[PDB]
Amino acid sequence: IEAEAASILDRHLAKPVAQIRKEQASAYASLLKRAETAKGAKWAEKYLEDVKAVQWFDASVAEAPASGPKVAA
Amino acid sequence: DRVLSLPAVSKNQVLENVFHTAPKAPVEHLEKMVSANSKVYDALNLQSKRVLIWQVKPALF
Amino acid sequence: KKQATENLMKLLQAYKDIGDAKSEPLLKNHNPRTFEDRDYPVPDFRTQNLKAGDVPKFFDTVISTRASAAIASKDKFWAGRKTEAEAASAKASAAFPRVAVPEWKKGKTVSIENLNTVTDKYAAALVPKRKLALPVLPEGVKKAVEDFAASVGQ
Amino acid sequence: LGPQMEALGASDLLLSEQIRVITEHRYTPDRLQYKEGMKLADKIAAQEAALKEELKVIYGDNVDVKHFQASPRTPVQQLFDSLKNAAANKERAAKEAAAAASPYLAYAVTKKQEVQADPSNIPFDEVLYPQLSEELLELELSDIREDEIALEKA
Repeated sequence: IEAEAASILDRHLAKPVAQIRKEQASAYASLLKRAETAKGAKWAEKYLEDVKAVQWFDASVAEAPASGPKVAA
Repeated sequence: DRVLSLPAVSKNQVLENVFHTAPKAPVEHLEKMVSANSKVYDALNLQSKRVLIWQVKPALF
Repeated sequence: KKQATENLMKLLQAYKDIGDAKSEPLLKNHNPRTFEDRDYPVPDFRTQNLKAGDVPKFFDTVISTRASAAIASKDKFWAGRKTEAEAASAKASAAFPRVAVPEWKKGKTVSIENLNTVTDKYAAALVPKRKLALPVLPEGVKKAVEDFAASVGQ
Repeated sequence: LGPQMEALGASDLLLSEQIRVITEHRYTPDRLQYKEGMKLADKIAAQEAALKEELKVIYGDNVDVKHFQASPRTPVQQLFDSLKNAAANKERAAKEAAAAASPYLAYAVTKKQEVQADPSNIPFDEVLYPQLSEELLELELSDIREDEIALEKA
């Protein structure tokens, strides 16, 4: 796994930045549309619910970056 | 043949052999390294809005 | 790539200190007029059997041939200078300053009082190495003379 | 003479648009010096577009680029044109450092304006490189000397 991560990174650090951004944005957009064309499947609703939970994590660390995400304890 | 006693190298050729490359401005280093160290600040500070420290060493609640 | 950049910088330093050992002017060798042969035997158009419209083509051929010879003499000069500075970029010092980037250790994080000082090192290179001290007039001196002009009613 | 009744820098046209009409007048389109004069007009028009872009932030959109091409700004006028927009520049830098997405970027823009609004930090090539500036003067004095040598041979 270390060799695969280092190989993927050294293939990734050879690109310019706009190529990286459009490649990752294109892959993310295709993988969103493959789960949005799935309607009624349980894995699709769980997929988009986990995407929304990741967006919650990003908003919650944007609200208080020294404390982490807000955990109702 | 007065034209053959003038210098045959044109003023164009002088201006293209003297100013051959467009020189690098000194503010280009500042604006480029600032636009990249803004990303170094964003990922790695503990006061940025998008820090990587919760995506990397998650938490222990 | 870092070794190539360091070799290129040793090459540019070699170019500079063997262009200053000869103390030559800067624009002398990039100007192809200085490599132009002014005392060539300058071909006579009357001994070449031209027709009516053929004389300006003869002048263009003579001028462009002599200009191409001047440019090729410039190129041979710079090939000689390139080998002369490749011979001196080998035995060099290579103690260059490094590019100021913020301190990022492996597990730790960068502090803004280090990003700010590398920004100060970037903006310290925006001042020129020799500058005119253009005196801006402060408000405290222009007002200390403005009220003095207001004292005498001017 | 026609277009050559006035000097190369002493018309009402721009310098590149004067090179164009002088070269259209002295030479037919099939000559060598026609093509070299049109290429020189391209170089001078590139310098004019660069100077218009360098001055349009100060003198407006009707910048009147011919006046500054003929007579460039003295360092005193460079001072007194850096001092008449310094209030608007500092207010722009404050309104942009307030609306930056980072304290890093806010410090970077206020440091760039701190090192740029200082009029002692204008890079003058005549102060930085004296020998290069006088060689750039002699590059045009030598062309005028070659024209004067032709006129004294005539």
